[PDB]
Amino acid sequence: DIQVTQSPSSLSASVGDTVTISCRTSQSISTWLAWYQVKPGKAPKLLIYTASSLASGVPSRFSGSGSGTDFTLTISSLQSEDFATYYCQQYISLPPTFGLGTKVEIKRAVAAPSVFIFPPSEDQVKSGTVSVVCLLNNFYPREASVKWKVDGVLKTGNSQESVTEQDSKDNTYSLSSTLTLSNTDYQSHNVYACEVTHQGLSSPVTKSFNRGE
Amino acid sequence: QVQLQESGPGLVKPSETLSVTCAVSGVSFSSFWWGWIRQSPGKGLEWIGTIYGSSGRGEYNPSLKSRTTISRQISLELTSVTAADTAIYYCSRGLFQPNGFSFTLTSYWFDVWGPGVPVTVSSASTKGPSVFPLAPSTSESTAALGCLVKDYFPEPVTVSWNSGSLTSGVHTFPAVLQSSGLYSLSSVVTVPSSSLGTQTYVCNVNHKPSNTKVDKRVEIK
Repeated sequence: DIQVTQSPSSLSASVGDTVTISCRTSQSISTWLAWYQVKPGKAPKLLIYTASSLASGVPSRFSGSGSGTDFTLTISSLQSEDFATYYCQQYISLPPTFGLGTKVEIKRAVAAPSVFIFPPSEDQVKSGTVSVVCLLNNFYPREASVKWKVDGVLKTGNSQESVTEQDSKDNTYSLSSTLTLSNTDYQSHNVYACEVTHQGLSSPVTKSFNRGE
Repeated sequence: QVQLQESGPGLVKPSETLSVTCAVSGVSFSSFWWGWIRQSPGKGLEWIGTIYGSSGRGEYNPSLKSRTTISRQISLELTSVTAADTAIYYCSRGLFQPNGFSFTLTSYWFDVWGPGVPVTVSSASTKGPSVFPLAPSTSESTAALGCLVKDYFPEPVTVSWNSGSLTSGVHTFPAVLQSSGLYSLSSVVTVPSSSLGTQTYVCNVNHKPSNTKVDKRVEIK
């Protein structure tokens, strides 16, 4: 397969900005590159083909350029409807292959997360399997790191993160980190803490509880 | 101009055949090349194959060749499926051009896509959710509470608060597939700390495919 590599994976921008996203291929593809726009849960839409030809109906603020192994999509004066994920795709040869996308998201002021920790309810404890939930609410930008500590020791594994889409009203994100343990394991430690690092925090924030207190 | 709409069973068990179809209108089916593209959760777009309308001539992705069948509406059959075949499946028209000056052709780019039909490959059986309270507050002015909705299958569940009268500050996370093969998510809401102790917060959890409805009071521990 011809490898198609898009950069950056995400860019933050504002309406009125000019934005540039890059697409590079592992071998030459002449000018056989297409660009697509995807909004959540919606069908993809062709924007550009043959590297620089605008598809029917696409507004002129979109322009494609490049040839060979290096290509560019430029959006001149970004508009509200342009926040989306963009994919490039080569078709000089079989199989056609796609880049993994660039998400163009809405810039706003930095906002630290408000952090909350939730111990497992007594009836989850009775089930024999417990979930400990750490919540990061209404923060920006997206990048955030959560570490779990048990009795002051780093706990890796057994955790899953989930994040919301950018809020339509305040453009923030929220995130859960859920630590899932057998009750036997859970009962073998006393204090449970989730430690959050984020640009809006000058130092990491920790929220903790003592099991059974 | 052209309109594409794919359909098929939303669930397939492992080792079985995944079958999807695509209804196309608005143009002469014969003169165009039609095909399938998918995207598995967390993965990129992957071309499966494209076929000539008139003659049923076409090619497949070499990685999927061995278990793929595309026929002319057009149909897709993918045999011996596994969890990795869980994806959204899009119908599409594939365009190509002479690379000549020569007999060489380009491969395909895609000028029209359907909305895409989601298909999940899993051995799990339909199962209703458990619902556990997320409880902490009077030190801070704002408190968070929620409901953990887990061990259900298939998607989706819906969550509301106080029968839908509470909407501001609600966040309902996307579901995650656990190793067990069952899904889990949380719904959370932030409220004034001063309201805890006079107001009741109830999460209403619905899971249609099991016909399950749950109301769960979220109290201070």
